[PDB]
Amino acid sequence: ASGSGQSTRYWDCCKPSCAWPGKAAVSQPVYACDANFQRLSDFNVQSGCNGGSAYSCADQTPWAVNDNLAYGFAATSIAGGSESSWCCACYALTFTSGPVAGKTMVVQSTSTGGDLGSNQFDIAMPGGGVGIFNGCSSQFGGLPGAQYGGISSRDQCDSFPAPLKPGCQWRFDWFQNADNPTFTFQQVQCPAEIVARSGCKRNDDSSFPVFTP
Ligand SMILES: OC[C@H]1O[C@@H](O[C@H]2[C@H](O)[C@@H](O)[C@H](O[C@H]3[C@H](O)[C@@H](O)[C@H](O[C@H]4[C@H](O)[C@@H](O)[C@H](O)O[C@@H]4CO)O[C@@H]3CO)O[C@@H]2CO)[C@H](O)[C@@H](O)[C@@H]1O
Ligand SMILES: OC[C@H]1O[C@@H](O[C@H]2[C@H](O)[C@@H](O)[C@H](O[C@H]3[C@H](O)[C@@H](O)[C@@H](O)O[C@@H]3CO)O[C@@H]2CO)[C@H](O)[C@@H](O)[C@@H]1O
Repeated sequence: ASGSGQSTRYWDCCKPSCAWPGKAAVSQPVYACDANFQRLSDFNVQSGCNGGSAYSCADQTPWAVNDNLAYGFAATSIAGGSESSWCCACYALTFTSGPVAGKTMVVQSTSTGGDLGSNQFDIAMPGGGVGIFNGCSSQFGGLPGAQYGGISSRDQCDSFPAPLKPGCQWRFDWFQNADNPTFTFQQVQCPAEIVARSGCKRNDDSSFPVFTP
């Protein structure tokens, strides 16, 4: 996959869609975590957004590799695609608007929910906004922020559970509080560091270009 896309920001604490078995041909699904941010060994645990006990892991958060490059995670709806084709795939995003224009972020798709056909990437960052499901309410009694768009200032990250705080701060620290920047994207082999966090590598990962910074 490649093309143009539209971004948003989110963190709903839910079990990500690609954390289920059978969604794609992968080494293993994305890890889910308990409410205390500990990895679950069972990949079939019901989502904490659906009455269950499996939540998004805190290490599936974005970080700066250097001033021009970040790694992270996204929910994706890729035109022409399906969970079979995107789950656990990585994409090099080159931002084309906002304060981050010209910077690169490599994201692994771990979930979905955007409009079909849209090439929408919902970029994961704690404090980006819980949206329609506040799973964060059931996990730990909720995060600060507007339901959509989340927190407004970096000092609000001081209220976050510790494992989520670095990813909260990244939004203000590398991402320059960019508001829904546009991008172009290219599907790439996943950086080892990203697979280390999610646990999930596609069987077809090597068929894509190596990412070059
Ligand atoms: O089939 C296995 C199992 O499935 C259970 O249902 C799952 C779905 O399989 C799964 O796709 C769904 O995933 C959610 C995810 O948890 C949410 O975080 C995500 O939310 C997205 C939102 O859609 C978008 O606006 C943006 O994309 O990011 C956000 C956060 O605001 O949406 C996806 C897709 O809906 O979760 C379900 C569980 O709740 C069944 O319940 C189970 O019986 C089956 O065995
Ligand atoms: O559904 C995807 C995602 O949405 C996230 O919220 C979005 C809102 O949908 C979006 O309307 C808002 O955009 C506003 C922008 O931030 C403002 O600055 C203003 O100028 O215009 C826009 C009004 O349309 O952006 C937010 C953040 O990306 C949720 O946070 C998330 O949970 C959900 O998954």
